[PDB]
Amino acid sequence: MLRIAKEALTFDDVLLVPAHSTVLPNTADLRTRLTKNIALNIPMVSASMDTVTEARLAIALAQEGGIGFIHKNMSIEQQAAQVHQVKISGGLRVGAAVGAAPGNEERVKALVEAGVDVLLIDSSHGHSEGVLQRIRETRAAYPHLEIIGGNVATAEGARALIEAGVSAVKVGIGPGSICTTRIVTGVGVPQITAIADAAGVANEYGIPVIADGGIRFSGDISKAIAAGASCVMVGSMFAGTEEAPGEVILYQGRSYKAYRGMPEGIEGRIAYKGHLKEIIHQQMGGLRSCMGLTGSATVEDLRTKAQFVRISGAGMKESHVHDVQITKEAPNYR
Amino acid sequence: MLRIAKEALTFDDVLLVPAHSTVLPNTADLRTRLTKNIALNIPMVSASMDTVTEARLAIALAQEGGIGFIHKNMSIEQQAAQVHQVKISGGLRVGAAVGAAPGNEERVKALVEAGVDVLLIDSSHGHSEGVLQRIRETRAAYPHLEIIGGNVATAEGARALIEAGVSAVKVGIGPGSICTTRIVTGVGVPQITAIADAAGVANEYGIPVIADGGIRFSGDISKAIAAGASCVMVGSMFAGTEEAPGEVILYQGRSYKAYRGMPEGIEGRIAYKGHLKEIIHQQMGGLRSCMGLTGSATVEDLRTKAQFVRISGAGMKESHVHDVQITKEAPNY
Amino acid sequence: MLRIAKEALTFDDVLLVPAHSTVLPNTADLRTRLTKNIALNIPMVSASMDTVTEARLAIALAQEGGIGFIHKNMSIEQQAAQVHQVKISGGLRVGAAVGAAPGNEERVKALVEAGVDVLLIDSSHGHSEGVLQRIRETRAAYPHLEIIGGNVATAEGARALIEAGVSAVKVGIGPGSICTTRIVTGVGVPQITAIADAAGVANEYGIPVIADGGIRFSGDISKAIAAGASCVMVGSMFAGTEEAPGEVILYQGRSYKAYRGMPEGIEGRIAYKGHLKEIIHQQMGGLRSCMGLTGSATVEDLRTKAQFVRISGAGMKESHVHDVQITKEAPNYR
Amino acid sequence: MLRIAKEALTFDDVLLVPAHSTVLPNTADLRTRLTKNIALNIPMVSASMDTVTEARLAIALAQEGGIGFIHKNMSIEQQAAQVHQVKISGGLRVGAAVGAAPGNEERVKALVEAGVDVLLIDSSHGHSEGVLQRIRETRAAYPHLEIIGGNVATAEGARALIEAGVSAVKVGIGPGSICTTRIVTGVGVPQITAIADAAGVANEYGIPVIADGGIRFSGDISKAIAAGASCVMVGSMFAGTEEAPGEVILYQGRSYKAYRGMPEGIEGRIAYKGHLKEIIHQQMGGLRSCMGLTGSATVEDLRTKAQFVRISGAGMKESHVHDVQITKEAPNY
Ligand SMILES: O=c1[nH]cnc2c1ncn2[C@@H]1O[C@H](COP(=O)(O)O)[C@@H](O)[C@H]1O
Ligand SMILES: O=c1[nH]cnc2c1ncn2[C@@H]1O[C@H](COP(=O)(O)O)[C@@H](O)[C@H]1O
Ligand SMILES: O=c1[nH]cnc2c1ncn2[C@@H]1O[C@H](COP(=O)(O)O)[C@@H](O)[C@H]1O
Ligand SMILES: O=c1[nH]cnc2c1ncn2[C@@H]1O[C@H](COP(=O)(O)O)[C@@H](O)[C@H]1O
Ligand SMILES: [K+]
Ligand SMILES: [K+]
Ligand SMILES: [K+]
Ligand SMILES: [K+]
Repeated sequence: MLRIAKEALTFDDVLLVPAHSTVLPNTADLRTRLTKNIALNIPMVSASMDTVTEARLAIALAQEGGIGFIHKNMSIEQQAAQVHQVKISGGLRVGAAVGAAPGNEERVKALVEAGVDVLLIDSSHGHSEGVLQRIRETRAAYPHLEIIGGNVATAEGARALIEAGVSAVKVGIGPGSICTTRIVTGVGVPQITAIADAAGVANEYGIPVIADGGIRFSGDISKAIAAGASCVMVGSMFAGTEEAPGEVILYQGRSYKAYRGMPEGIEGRIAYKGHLKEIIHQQMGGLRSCMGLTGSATVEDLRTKAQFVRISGAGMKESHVHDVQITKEAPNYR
Repeated sequence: MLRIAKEALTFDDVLLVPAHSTVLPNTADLRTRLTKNIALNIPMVSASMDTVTEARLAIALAQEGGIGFIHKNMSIEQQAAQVHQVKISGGLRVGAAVGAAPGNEERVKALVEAGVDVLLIDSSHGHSEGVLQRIRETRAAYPHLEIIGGNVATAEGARALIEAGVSAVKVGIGPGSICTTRIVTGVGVPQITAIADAAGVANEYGIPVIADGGIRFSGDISKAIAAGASCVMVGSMFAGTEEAPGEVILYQGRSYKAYRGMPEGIEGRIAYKGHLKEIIHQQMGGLRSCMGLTGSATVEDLRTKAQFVRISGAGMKESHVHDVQITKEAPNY
Repeated sequence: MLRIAKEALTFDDVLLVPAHSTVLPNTADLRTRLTKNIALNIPMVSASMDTVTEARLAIALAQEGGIGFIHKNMSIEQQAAQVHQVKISGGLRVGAAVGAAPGNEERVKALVEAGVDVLLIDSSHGHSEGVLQRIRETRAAYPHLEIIGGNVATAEGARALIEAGVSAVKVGIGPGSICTTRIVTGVGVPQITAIADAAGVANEYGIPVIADGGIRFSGDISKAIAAGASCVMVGSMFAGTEEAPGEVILYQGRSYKAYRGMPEGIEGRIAYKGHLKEIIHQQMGGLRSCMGLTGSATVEDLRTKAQFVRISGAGMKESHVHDVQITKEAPNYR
Repeated sequence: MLRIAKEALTFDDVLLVPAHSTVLPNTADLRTRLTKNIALNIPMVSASMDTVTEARLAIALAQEGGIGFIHKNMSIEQQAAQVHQVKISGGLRVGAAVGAAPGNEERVKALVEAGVDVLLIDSSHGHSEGVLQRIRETRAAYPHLEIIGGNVATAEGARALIEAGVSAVKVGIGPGSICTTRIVTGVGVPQITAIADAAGVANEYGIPVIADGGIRFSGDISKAIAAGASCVMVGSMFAGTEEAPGEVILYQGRSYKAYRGMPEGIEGRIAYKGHLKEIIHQQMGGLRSCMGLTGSATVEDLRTKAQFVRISGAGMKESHVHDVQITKEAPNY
């Protein structure tokens, strides 16, 4: 007998159910929490990747209300340099990622000295004991430092991270656009199910959930939040924008930037997205519209009370633009 | 736990079932009702888009048993003129759309005295309080004016419209060919499920339900009605036609005409499909072949008696043309 | 509330379950019944279409053990000519189709005089009273003439046809390769479900079921039979073969023939299939192999006792050839 | 009523679940068992196809912790030689395939005295009486010769093989890359469901189950084991390699090697993928990253403890690379 735990759903398997509303899209409140002690003005944080977030993007993102995470594919000093560099740009908040393996001891130390607002312990498997123990050791050394652990996709995995002492649980095993983990390993959980399962446990402790990977459209943000996420960590959305690392590549007619997986990942190309400020404006414009459609005055309104309906592939095809030859693609329909 | 109401279906997810029939397709009674007090000879109405419905198409559709809704992005005086043109063009019935911004009753006032019959207030969210409020005022300000409210996609949504005072409930959240609302916001319900949910409530009041969007062929029209809609509204299906606004466009051997949605949508190319009279006969022809298959004498029967079956992805490929390479295309395909 | 009757399946939704076997493929018995009083050596009959079955194909098919149906898109005399022409080729059996509308009165008369072995009353809707009454009128005039009615896809539709006096019920509303009925009307039932539902009623009366339309591979034959069909009516399989009407068309590199729908249908092109004899050999070679895999000594063994399993689109993709670039396509994998 | 046993699933229908882990990928114990009395260092064996396994690939796979099965379309004397070559090539274990025609024990006799360890009788129908009979005779004629029987895809099918006297049950009816059996006959069961059904029976006898076909990546290997297979058999994954029979082929900028099935199949092109040693490290690497995710210390745990989740079509697209355009391809992708 096959040991099937359950059925699992991702973003294209569901739609948000429209409801009675006393909220205008321009009156929606996008304020939320990144950690238990850290609040964001917009529910967006950047991925800690060499092709996504350095000091330049982290500033532009923080100016819009989010938080950038400095990747760890550089020297400690350089990483510490960028944090302070971000910190001295109008009192901006900034996170910094580290490895879960021993050796990040003084890297964390310097970042704390560099005045990092939230530490991210990064791993492919947040439910591994080696990762759990690094959180415990890190928590004791800095009793009130905000720390984010991951990644997981299960309730106990979320539960295990919480007693380790995390301030927020990051959800996502496989849904990364440049990720092949689910293919190469055969292990993974469709992101919508991943969020809700972790949301079920994190809610007990009042600990925020970060949905990480898989977001491709602005409507995906609304679904991740409605699944239980406090905010979303994205890469393919910030890959392309001017502020992100890497130069623009003109290829076979159009502009591109490099977007690679930090083999589980790949090295790819992604459409240049101009200035970050417009991207967030476009992205948060869909959420606000969604919050208007579902009567969600706040993010907590959407995160806790919004309803779903399950759809087929035929339903998703109906959701997309269909049976017409597009002549002017919208900037948000890239 | 993830809050899933239920699984929702649309056109390609289902098929209708042939029953014992005493109805020949040509004899079938296609007559139905747009609103509480407005009948139609065919269950087809046109979308209030500036690339679909103005006077000519409205007149054409009305001179075939339907009704058109003149779009609203004009001068207030232009839309009244367009309405009037249809009215003097053979005493045809006509509708027109308005919004709900800080100031719209002026346009509403001008339209009624243009001889307009049914007022449409097409919104991207029919269940919003502002729309619900703007509907109550208009009904209070115009007690005998037939009012169409929408769009909604739930059972509870249609209830509000009806209790707000609408004469008809319009259904559709993100299924339109040009629509990106579901992609941009993540919000929406598959049309057929959306149709059935609103109808189930609206039938008890005796209020007609209108299917707005998602119709690609005449088969969809049949399914939309069988799910509970008293009539359907189309955009792409009527777009591109001669009577539809815009010159013909020549593009790489193929002929087209523009089609723009009213950022919640995009602009694209739709194929040129001759005079509107020719389209309707084919679309009603397929509908007639449906009623003949179902043994449905009138629209009401198909709407209330016809049964569906749920199909799979393979079942939808078996439905379309397969194996063979199309050498001589069919008018409706 | 939406009035959904049930879920319906077609050929690609299922697979036959392999079982214990004491049968070799070359020892499988393909003998079956077309009507209650007519037995076939192979469970195949041709479609009564102008691009499929005239006198030439009907002979070649009958020589292999099947029965051809002369289409009615010709004069009565010409149609009567072809039947006799087929009849005088070694005592071959032959069917002939007619319309359900009044006016086929003497066409049937001549065909009966022409010595047709089985009459087919053809209609898009076998469950229509006008069609039912033509069977009743036809049955009385020729009390023991073998008559086939259709098309239906439901149990009562099969039941209604039976009391009308049919000798066999033909199943299939929409699955035709050149058919667009399900698209244009929105009415139809996936063929696997269509057969079984009709099989449930026809079994009560010992009346054979003819599965009509949708067969694309030899494995589809086995599924139709296992669904409850006594035999299958095919068009796209006999379209292309040398014996079928129409000449060979060389187009953009390869050979073709015309295959059109008798608007509900379309006019198309289909790959030239050489001699019919080889096609049947290839087609009946898959059935025999199937009957070996499922321990089916007879067709009744497969038709009554064979099991199914439901599969996904992922399962069907696994069933096909995958993840390799075919360099030599098999004649039966056209 | 249509006789549907149950819904059956394969690799792309499911995914594995990450559990609490005290297993680093590099520490993971990949050791398993081919048969009742034959162990393997890795759970990989090669298909007995003339475009996959002869002496060189067998030696290579055996010198990496696996075993090869020399195909049978040779002279009886050639296959014995090929077996012997592997045997003297470092005392490696080796298998070989035979049929069941009117006369095969001669080949069977020649193979055993070539030093062969496990006899394979690969059939297109393991549950046929002739195969079941030919298995009983061989076990009677060779009581201590390890016998592999198959292929089957049901629970009741594996029971017969075990009761007939096989040392291992091989599973697979139509899932192979080159296989057209399911298309030609309509008969077959999706591999993962097929794996679980045979295993559920074979585990009670303590008999190993082998997964034969359907493996495209290392992730499939993990799923096949978790469903109950003690090891997997691959054809395309090892085909094309240097040690695999055939010259390299140059075709339109890309390099290949031939791959023919043994009309139940076809012939095609598979990509060139370097020395076999390089393939296995990547395929076992992904498997190691799986066990590390699942917290599985040994193959048995993954085989008996790991849980699955059922995914949809969208869930399978989220798994693969999406959105991004691949600029630098990964070895395992
Ligand atoms: O190599 C890696 N190991 C583990 N996770 C990765 C790696 N590279 C990218 N990711 C994940 O993929 C996400 C980005 O995917 P995207 O937002 O869908 O394009 C990141 O935020 C990480 O969670
Ligand atoms: O730009 C837009 N955004 C979202 N929905 C639209 C837009 N324009 C038209 N619609 C809807 O789509 C319907 C027409 O869709 P169609 O019949 O499938 O082409 C209209 O009647 C409106 O309800
Ligand atoms: O125009 C028609 N009206 C009704 N059924 C048709 C028509 N043309 C073809 N068919 C059906 O389609 C079948 C052939 O489809 P095929 O075997 O799948 O290619 C025929 O045997 C008929 O049952
Ligand atoms: O030509 C054939 N017809 C049917 N099955 C085959 C044929 N050749 C190989 N197989 C099966 O397919 C397996 C290999 O499939 P693969 O690992 O997916 O490429 C073999 O071990 C056999 O079980
Ligand atoms: K849409
Ligand atoms: K069809
Ligand atoms: K296959
Ligand atoms: K992925």
